[PDB]
Amino acid sequence: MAGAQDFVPHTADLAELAAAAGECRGCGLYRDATQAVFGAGGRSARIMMIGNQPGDKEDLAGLPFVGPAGRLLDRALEAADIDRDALYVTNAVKHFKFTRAARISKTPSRTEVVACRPWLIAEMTSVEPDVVVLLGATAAKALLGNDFRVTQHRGEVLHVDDVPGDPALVATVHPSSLLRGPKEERESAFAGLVDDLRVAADVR
Ligand code: SF4
Repeated sequence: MAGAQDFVPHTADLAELAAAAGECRGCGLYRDATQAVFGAGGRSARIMMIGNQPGDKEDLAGLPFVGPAGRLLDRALEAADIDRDALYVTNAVKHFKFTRAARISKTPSRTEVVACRPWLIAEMTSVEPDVVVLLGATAAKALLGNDFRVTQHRGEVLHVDDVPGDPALVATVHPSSLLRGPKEERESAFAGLVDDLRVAADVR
């Protein structure tokens, strides 16, 4: 009776989960958004990556990480030599939350994050990843609690006992943060993202 939970079907099939998410009304965000954006990859993936929400391009492409942030992330994954076939990539909330200016993303509230978390739990349960990479604060707090700071713990192998399957957890920055800033800072941050991805990839 809470959030998206009744919209989630009793199957681990990612195709069926994604179809069902197309119908979710688990919070208000389905109203203005074009469609739900489910994650992508297969259930044998070892590494799950969780961003914050679909962006402008993702909302219309119907897949996660197709915009500039995805291209930067792809460059980081390549530099970490993580095979893109080992990846299931998704977001903490599945409907683009936005405003327009004369589309701009707006932060999902904790309520929206918790409302949508059943989809994320269904994905984690379906994929059974060895490691979950949390890309930025919103994703991290979904799983690690609303007080958690990515800045104080990024690149640490974490395990919290209330997360299904007890996967290793590695929090890092969201790739969108590495698009706007000074070059030396963007280059320094890029190297830290590669580092955090390598930590996650070396689990097991
Ligand atoms: S953001 Fe998540 S909970 Fe809210 S309507 Fe979309 S799929 Fe359902």
